[PDB]
Amino acid sequence: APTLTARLYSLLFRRTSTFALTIVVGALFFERAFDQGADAIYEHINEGKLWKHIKHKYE
Amino acid sequence: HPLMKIVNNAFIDLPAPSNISSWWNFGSLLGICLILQILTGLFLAMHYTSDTTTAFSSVTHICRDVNYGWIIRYMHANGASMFFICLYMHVGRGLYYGSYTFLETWNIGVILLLTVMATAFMGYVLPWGQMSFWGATVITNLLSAIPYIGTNLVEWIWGGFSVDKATLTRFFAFHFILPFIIMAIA
Amino acid sequence: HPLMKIVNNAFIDLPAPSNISSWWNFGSLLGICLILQILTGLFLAMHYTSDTTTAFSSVTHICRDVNYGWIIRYMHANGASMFFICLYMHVGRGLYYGSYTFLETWNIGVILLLTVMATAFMGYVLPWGQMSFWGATVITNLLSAIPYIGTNLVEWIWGGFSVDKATLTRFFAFHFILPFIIMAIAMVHLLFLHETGSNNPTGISSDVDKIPFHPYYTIKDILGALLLILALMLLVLFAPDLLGDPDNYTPANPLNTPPHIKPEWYFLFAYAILRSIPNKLGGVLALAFSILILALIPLLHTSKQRSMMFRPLSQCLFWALVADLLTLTWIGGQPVEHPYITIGQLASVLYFLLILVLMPTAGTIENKLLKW
Amino acid sequence: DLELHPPSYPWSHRGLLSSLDHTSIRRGFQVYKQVCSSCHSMDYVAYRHLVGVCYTEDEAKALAEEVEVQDGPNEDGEMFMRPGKLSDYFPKPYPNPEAARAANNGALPPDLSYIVRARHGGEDYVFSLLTGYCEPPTGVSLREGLYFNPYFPGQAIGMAPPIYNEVLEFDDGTPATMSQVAKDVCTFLRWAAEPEHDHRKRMGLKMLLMMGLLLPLVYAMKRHKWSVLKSRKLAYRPPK
Amino acid sequence: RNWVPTAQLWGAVGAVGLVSAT
Amino acid sequence: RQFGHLTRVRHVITYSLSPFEQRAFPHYFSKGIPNVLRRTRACILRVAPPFVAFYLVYTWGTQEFEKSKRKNPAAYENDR
Amino acid sequence: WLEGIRKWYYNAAGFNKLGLMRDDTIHENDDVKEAIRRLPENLYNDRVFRIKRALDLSMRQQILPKEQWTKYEEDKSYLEPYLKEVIRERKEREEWAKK
Amino acid sequence: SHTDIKVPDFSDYRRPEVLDSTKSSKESSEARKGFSYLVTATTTVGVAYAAKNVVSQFVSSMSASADVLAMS
Ligand code: HEC
Ligand code: HEM
Ligand code: HEM
Ligand code: HEM
Ligand SMILES: CC1=C(c2ccc(Oc3ccccc3)cc2)C(=O)C2CCCCC2=N1
Ligand SMILES: CC1=C(c2ccc(Oc3ccccc3)cc2)C(=O)C2CCCCC2=N1
Repeated sequence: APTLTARLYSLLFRRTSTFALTIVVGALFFERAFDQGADAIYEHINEGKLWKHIKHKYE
Repeated sequence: HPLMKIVNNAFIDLPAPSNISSWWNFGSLLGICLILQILTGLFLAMHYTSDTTTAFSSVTHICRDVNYGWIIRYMHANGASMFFICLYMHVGRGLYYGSYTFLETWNIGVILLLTVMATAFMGYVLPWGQMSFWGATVITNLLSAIPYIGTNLVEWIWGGFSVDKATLTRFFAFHFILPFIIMAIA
Repeated sequence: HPLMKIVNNAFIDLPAPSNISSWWNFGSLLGICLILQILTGLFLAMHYTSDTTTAFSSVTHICRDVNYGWIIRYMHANGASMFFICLYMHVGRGLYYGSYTFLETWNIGVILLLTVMATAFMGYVLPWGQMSFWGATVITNLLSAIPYIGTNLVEWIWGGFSVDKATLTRFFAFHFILPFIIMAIAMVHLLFLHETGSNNPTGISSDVDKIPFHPYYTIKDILGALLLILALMLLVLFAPDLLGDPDNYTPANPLNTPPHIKPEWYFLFAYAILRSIPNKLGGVLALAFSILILALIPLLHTSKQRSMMFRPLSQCLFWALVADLLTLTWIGGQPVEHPYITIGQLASVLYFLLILVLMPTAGTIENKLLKW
Repeated sequence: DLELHPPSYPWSHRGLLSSLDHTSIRRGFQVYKQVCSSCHSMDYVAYRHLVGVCYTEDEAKALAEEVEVQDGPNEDGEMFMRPGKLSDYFPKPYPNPEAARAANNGALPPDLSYIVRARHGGEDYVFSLLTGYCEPPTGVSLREGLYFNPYFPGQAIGMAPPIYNEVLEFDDGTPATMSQVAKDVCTFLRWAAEPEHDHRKRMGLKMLLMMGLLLPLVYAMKRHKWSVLKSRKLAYRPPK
Repeated sequence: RNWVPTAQLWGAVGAVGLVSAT
Repeated sequence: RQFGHLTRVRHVITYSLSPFEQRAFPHYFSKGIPNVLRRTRACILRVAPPFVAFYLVYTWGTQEFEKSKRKNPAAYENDR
Repeated sequence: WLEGIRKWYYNAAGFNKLGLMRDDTIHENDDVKEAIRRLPENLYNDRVFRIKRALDLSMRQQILPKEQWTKYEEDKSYLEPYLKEVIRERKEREEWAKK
Repeated sequence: SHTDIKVPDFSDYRRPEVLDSTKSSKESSEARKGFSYLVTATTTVGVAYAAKNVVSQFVSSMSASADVLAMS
């Protein structure tokens, strides 16, 4: 049976050509994912204290 | 002696041809110009200030009040031209005698030309006279002709919506370092 | 192909020793620091102005108004410190493992240290705060202690009768350029090193067991670069004002001296050696010799073993010299009152005694114990 | 001639990922404007800096408009006044330092832009200086123009107590007590000195997360590569 | 011949890249 | 100075293994933590005592600085 | 008399934990290099391996099992008799060059 | 003889997927490669995220500042 990680190797990153396409697209998604997550974590850490939380107040 | 051996194979017992005319003398002169621009330039920058309030006053302060400041300025300002005369001789020599057949040497050359053009252009802005300002405003704005991103490229270069204090101060930074990149390339 | 061959023999298949610890990673980091200072510095100079009217406003203009100007500033300001931490590791490594036996490499080193000290000192003046001004006014005036021409030498350096606009503007010119002289010197530092090969922790010729720089030490130096970056960005993002002095946020004023006057942390050991001696000239010569004694280290070497790895007495005295330097660094930070004067006095004598007297004797005894 | 170091007041923005309290900044600005603005310079802040931090663009513009400031020259070749704008920096109380020392007993009231970063302790010191005014003990006979505060280095400050219970009234309807005023204005003077403070700590989080991700991944590559040597086995086999 | 799928894949890799930072 | 011109080595055999065939972290906490401890025991006696001595002189010197900063009982006492 | 503390220092030095003899750790110079060149095939090829193994240990940050450690009693001074002669010949050349 | 030379036991250092000496490695090989090359790729992605931000910030400083945008 084709395994979990071998299935990635075989079709996604055996060639160095696709290796880069994976990294680029993965990095494109990672940026959206990580920023969004770490923003939300920082915003939950600092709840009510930032402008975006008290913006509806004066607008 | 692993330095002296480099200087030997460079300048002491490098086998030169026997029949080289005075058209090959310009290479060494271009270095002398580059070193002259660097040494004069350094001593100008010791007194020059890159703010639009003070830039003109500082250049005139050099000429008038800094001891022998005038002679350093005009050695920089006319040396800049002598560098360029020497360049146009040095390029033409290679065109005539087919020296461009040393492809890499020549192509590094082509880079060296362009870097000096950029250096001298940004240098000319520094004293902040009319022709310096208006030279930049005209020559830089040309990039806005680029099809899709020139208008952005120009504002990024300037650091605003025109030639201004943002442009002058960075032009000094670029002017005073790019000569060293030129020497490295050389 | 002539360039790639230089980069091959430099970084690709240079035969490195097999057993090199993480103490050799600091060389590559010092270059990363130098390049970081250059790249950050360039972008600061794009907005900074070297006139006494505008100098402070320009630095604050960077932090406040230039987009991401603050992060570039504190990367420069704390990177300067990280450069120095890395230096003191890089120098000590050579002291411990006997790497000073590559005389020229080491002596070029000693130059590289001094140029960076001058670079960072002149850099600190640039923002034109109180401690920057008063640091220059104190440290420069020391030269007037010279026998017959110091008083002239100082006024020439300044460009007048005090630290002033003449001094600030040239100090910017000297800062922006001397880093490139440092990089030029550094390539000769490397040039002599390839002639001599690289040292290993045992101090035993590793020609029998070499390995290619790439891929081993490439990935290792990459790993170490992230740890330097981590250490920088911890300082930049969580503690940017930690190593820095508060008084430099007060704009400079020559009519008002701050009470606790001092250099930055990386000169405090040398400042403490200067304060130890009461005579002015003596204080300057001790201050100078504190740095320049590095050049006598390869002549003071005695042991038939090169590295300190197999040398207990030397190891203890080396680790004493580190602690003694950390003592002097502490004392230099504190004001010149009791009990710090006497601690500074003993620490300063101990410093030169460890280097000149004891560590050579230790090596000589260590030989006699092994029948040498 | 003795030191009194401030204590550790637990501010809203103390921890490694802990941001500034923008409502407390909002009030803290009002404390500057109403109380500290008449004596103290704040040279490196403008009304546009307030936008998106503690106020809206329209609110911040109104506050700029409230005050009137100089502009010119005009066509006649002379200066005139006009209502302030977003781009105007905060009005300086006097034209120079000598007018300050003239107005205030030969003492210069320092610039409050960087005061937190300029002094040891920062908000803890500024808070303890404001709220910590007290009576001079037996022996301490101060002279004209001076007040006793212990946290100040010389023990004899040239500043009259600047804040006291309900010296102003907050727009949001907060109890304007002396220590509440001190809290809010110190939370503002942090921001004046370090406006990057919130953004910088977010970068901090993201850096720690990303370093946490990468350091093992890079270390793993290093170990993966060096494995060849670290497992190797040397066999000596001389002849006879 | 054989570098057509490779150069197309690298052509894609480069393309998204210009999207990557900008 | 190149691979091939370094030195004369004879009668040695080096057995190696591919990094893909072998593990990256083989017996890390198992064999390592003891080895780390052993290395710590080797160095500690040479390394630590100067830093301890620094700490003693540090705290003492700061203590004695704070003592000298503060008042003294001979300051105009038993002297009206 | 102090053969004790000599033996203590030997163990405290620690090169014996790597399986090195004293003369494997000598700092090379013009005399030592020359003495090492004069060594016969066996002693040269041995020090080669002793050093090659000791560096391999130093890479991994480990030492040999306790029985394999070099013994102060069985620590042969293989390099000395050659190095003494090289030094004595250099001293002779210098003493002759003096005149 | 040179036939006395057997290769020492790497069973200590080996991965779990290649320990059985009666078993063809080829079935595990693609997984073993895929695991290690994933680490590398994940690292490159993580650096690529950083590099983009670092560069973009320096580029943004060179762009038009707040005080110029304000008074435009
Ligand atoms: C005059 C009518 C004042 C008002 C209102 C405020 N301050 Fe002040 N301040 C004033 C003077 C004359 C001085 C100089 C005092 C001296 O003897 O040096 C000061 C000083 C400060 C300081 C600096 C203390 C130091 O360590 O040097 C701070 C931090 C300070 N002032 C803060 C401050 C705040 C927060 C105010 C209102 C909210 C405030 N001051 C009002 C004069 C006057
Ligand atoms: C290839 C090298 C160089 C060239 C071609 C060059 C060219 C120029 C030119 C044409 C000007 C304007 C002169 C004028 O009319 O006023 C100028 C100004 C200036 N240059 Fe350079 N320059 C070079 C190197 C340097 C260097 C290396 C520095 C500093 C290290 C420097 C510092 C200055 C300064 C401060 C000015 C402003 C003062 C003035 O206008 O004279 N230059 N440069
Ligand atoms: C070895 C290299 C360098 C070191 C050690 C160094 C060190 C320093 C230090 C310590 C400061 C004061 C920081 C502060 O507290 O504000 C400073 C400021 C500065 N440096 Fe450098 N520097 C280096 C290289 C450069 C280079 C190459 C440039 C320009 C090309 C540059 C430009 C500046 C500028 C403009 C400032 C003033 C702005 C500021 O204060 O941050 N520096 N430098
Ligand atoms: C800008 C500062 C410096 C740079 C960029 C630099 C660069 C380097 C580099 C790249 C190496 C090889 C890597 C290594 O073995 O660590 C090295 C080694 C060395 N450097 Fe430096 N260095 C600097 C400062 C110094 C100083 C201040 C000294 C002495 C006072 C010095 C003495 C040495 C020695 C002796 C070695 C040999 C290392 C060994 O034992 O293998 N260097 N340096
Ligand atoms: C290497 C070289 C240089 C030359 C001389 C000095 C150089 O460096 C400088 C030394 C001092 C000042 C400026 C440059 C660089 C190249 C020449 O002129 C020539 C002139 C024609 C023969 C071939 C030749 N070869
Ligand atoms: C030449 C050399 C370098 C080295 C590699 C790259 C360098 O250049 C750089 C400068 C700045 C950034 C990156 C590389 C400088 C030295 C090392 O690390 C080492 C580390 C230990 C083996 C010996 C050695 N030799």
